[PDB]
Amino acid sequence: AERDRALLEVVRGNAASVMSHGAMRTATLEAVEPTRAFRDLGFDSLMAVELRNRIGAATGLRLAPTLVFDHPTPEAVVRHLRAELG
Amino acid sequence: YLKRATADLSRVRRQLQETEAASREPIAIIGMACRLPGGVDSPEGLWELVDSGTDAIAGFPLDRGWDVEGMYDPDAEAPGKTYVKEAGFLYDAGEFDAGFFGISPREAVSMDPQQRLMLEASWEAFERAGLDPARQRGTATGVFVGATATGYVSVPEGAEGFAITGNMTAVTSGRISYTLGLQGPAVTIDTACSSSLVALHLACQSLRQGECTTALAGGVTVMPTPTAFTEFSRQRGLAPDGRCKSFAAAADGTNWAEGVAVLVVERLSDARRNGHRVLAVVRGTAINQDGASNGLSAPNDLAQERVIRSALDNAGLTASDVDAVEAHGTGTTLGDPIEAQALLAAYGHERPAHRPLRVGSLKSNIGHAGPAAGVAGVIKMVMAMRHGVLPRSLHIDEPTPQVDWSSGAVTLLTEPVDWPDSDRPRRAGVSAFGISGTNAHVILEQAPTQDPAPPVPAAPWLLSAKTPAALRAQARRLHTHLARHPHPDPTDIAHALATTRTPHEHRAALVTDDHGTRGPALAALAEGAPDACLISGTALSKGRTVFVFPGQGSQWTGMGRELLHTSPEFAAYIAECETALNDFVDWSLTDVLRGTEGAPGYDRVDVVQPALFAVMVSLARLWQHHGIHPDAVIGHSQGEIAAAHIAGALSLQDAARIVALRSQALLPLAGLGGMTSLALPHDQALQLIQPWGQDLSIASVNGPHSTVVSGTTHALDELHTTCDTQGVRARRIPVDYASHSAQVESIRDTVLQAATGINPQPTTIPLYSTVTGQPIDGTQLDADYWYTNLRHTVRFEETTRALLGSGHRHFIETTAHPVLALALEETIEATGSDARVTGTLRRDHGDLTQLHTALATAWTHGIDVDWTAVLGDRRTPFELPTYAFQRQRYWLE
Repeated sequence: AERDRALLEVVRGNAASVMSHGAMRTATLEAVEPTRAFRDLGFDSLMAVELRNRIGAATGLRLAPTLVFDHPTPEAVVRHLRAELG
Repeated sequence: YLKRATADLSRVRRQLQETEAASREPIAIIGMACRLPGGVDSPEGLWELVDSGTDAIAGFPLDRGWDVEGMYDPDAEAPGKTYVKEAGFLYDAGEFDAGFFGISPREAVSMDPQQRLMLEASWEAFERAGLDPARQRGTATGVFVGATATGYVSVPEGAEGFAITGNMTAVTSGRISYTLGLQGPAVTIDTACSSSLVALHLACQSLRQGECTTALAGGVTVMPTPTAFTEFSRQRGLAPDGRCKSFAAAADGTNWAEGVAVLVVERLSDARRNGHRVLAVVRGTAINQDGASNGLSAPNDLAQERVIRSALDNAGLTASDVDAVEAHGTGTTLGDPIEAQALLAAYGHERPAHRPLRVGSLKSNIGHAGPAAGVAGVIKMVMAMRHGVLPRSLHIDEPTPQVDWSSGAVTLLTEPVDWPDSDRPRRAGVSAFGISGTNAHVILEQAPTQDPAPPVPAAPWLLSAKTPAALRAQARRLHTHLARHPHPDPTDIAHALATTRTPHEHRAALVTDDHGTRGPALAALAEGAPDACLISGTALSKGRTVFVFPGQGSQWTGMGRELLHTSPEFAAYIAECETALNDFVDWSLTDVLRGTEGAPGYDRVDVVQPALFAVMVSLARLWQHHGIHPDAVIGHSQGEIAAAHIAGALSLQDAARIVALRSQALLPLAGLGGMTSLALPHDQALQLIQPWGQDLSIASVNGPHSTVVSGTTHALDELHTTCDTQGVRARRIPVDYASHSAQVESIRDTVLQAATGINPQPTTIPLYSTVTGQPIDGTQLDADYWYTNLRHTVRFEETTRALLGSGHRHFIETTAHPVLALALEETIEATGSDARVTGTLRRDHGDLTQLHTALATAWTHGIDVDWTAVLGDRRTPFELPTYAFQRQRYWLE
């Protein structure tokens, strides 16, 4: 049951990493809402695909490239990974 | 006349001298590995043991089924018993990473730990030599091992076949050659306690005769049963307290030890040529026999003097040139006086009294490691020479009164002594004698002292392992190793990690040009956490590579600018493209890319298409320079001209001519039309545009839900209003021409003229045509082909499905910015393939950081990269930790 908190850390950790390329890498995860849309955190198409690749490598699953737009929040992404894993 | 005769003699004399010197060429020790009693798992661990003066003798192991309690009896004549209670052991002798070497858990249990210890030690020794053990596959690398059968099999179900080869003494050497695909001879030597030193002598001779380019020389001893203690204590050859008191008055026997000790050797001239770090040189070596001694098991002082004088002659040295001897020094009342006498006669007479030969023995710390003892002693002396200290020899209460110590200048190392580097090189002898009478003596010499690199920005730091847990331990061990280092050059570390270590399945790369970013990223990799500069992935076992050459959309003001200054290869390919375009164009490619005053910008079709052609060709050539050779190439519209050139169908002049003149042919159609991307599948996009007939065309089909439409200004404006009404997403492409529409019929003659005189050749890399959707013969890319390319639909999705259907799993878009990557990811999704897509540069990221991020990402997926082309041929060698073996206990009960 608590596995959703561990799955959220995989999503949050990799989202923070995609946001941390370049000059500003003073980003943190714990404070932002799990129901915050990735579009609101400044995610463009390349950032969305990079986040799919990072989550896919961490979980070992072949996710669709539109993952971030199909599941718009870290919360919605967690229940999609939970469905694909078990 | 006599000048020619004298000149011939001067040449022949020099050739005779250098041929004779080559027959006694010094042999470089370039790597070492060992596991010895007292926690030793490395040459530095062994150094710490002798520098601290530690005694590693301890109680018998309690996890080997031995009757440790019942086997003790002080009476030497008690049958099956031993008066020895302590000895030198590898209490982790059964720990082995079976999976790493593709050995099943059941084969590992029935496998003799001597073979297992030799496999990990051999891997580590090649790594410490700066040699990627996998790059030794197919090389003339010899394996010379001293070892004996020690009765490990005194067996699990379905592994008796494995137990046969798993316990054959010959396979202790042979399995190394098999596992690493080494092609030189693998010999197992048995000359009892001199085995590994005889093995080193043979490896040296094999190298001197040109039989080998490199060789492994070593030995191994594991005592799975307590037999050596019960048998030799009956002969009263063992010390009751378990200590080998080398050359002491209190000496009362020797004692057994377990161990593995290996060296990687190579001719000194080859180490210097290959840029390997020389740890020490085996200058002279010799082996002989006791002959007619006072008994088969008895040592002979005259034979020991003769083997020392043979080793000195082989080295071209005299006794006074040697500062110390790492003696055989078993601690027996019989052997010790005889060895000291031979040392006093062979070494102690033609030298200053105030510079005596200093004598010690590693057996005083860990015991007698039998076959492995000789090479263990050379590791000790190599570390002594590198640390500049001659360590103490333990348990010397008094020098043995059985020796006339006043008869020669030979002194025992009762306390450590500094070994000065000034004046001449440090030199030491190493001895190993055996019960069968075969003696060995080797003369080591200090590494010669006769042995400016600018950095490469954002040099990738590569790490890999056979499992994710092993990759975390790789990162953790590297992080610890770098903390115990003041200021290591990051490019030197990057070069060592990429050129001296094996690329395993689970991969990671740290790409950054900032300070203080790599350390934290290693700790994140070590703990399983992500990091911005940390790229991770599993290498695809199999997969063919495709270079994708898009058409419109990848340009940016500034593309190529940074690379022109920081990459002399890219600048050279751009210079070739410029020479090729000059005859067909009024502007300068370099001036256009730099945005020089008076030069045209990408707002003109006749300058952006030939500039994009030059960038894509130069980026493809740059990927090939870095070792990435594609198995296929695919192009979109004008992009096919760059793809056909990289495929070998078009020469650079012919391809420059087509792109320059065909884009100039488009100019009369400016303003008469455009192109718009619809988020619709091909069939629905076609249904949507039927009302406009010939005024609209399906210009391209790039993905399952991505169609581009082209046509007249009027029909596109009407289509856009229809899109607004129906809710079909449409984005106008910022072009002033309707390519792939009926409008290009009005310029057909001028477009056919663009390719006049071209001589299309067959391809050396298959060209998957987006005009036909299949591979095409290079000889078919004539003028009508280039008109059809511009007039008709770009079948990019269909051609992508043909590439996926023929085993293509890596797609590299060789562009200034990725424009067909989303469409590729979309078709790959629909097909259900395990394919990968990576770009080269992004808009505003045309530097080496981005290029190296792309190269590292591709490597991470399994693309082979020539890291020498990326990081430079040679750097100052940086020693790294050895493989983080993930061991488990495998012991027959």
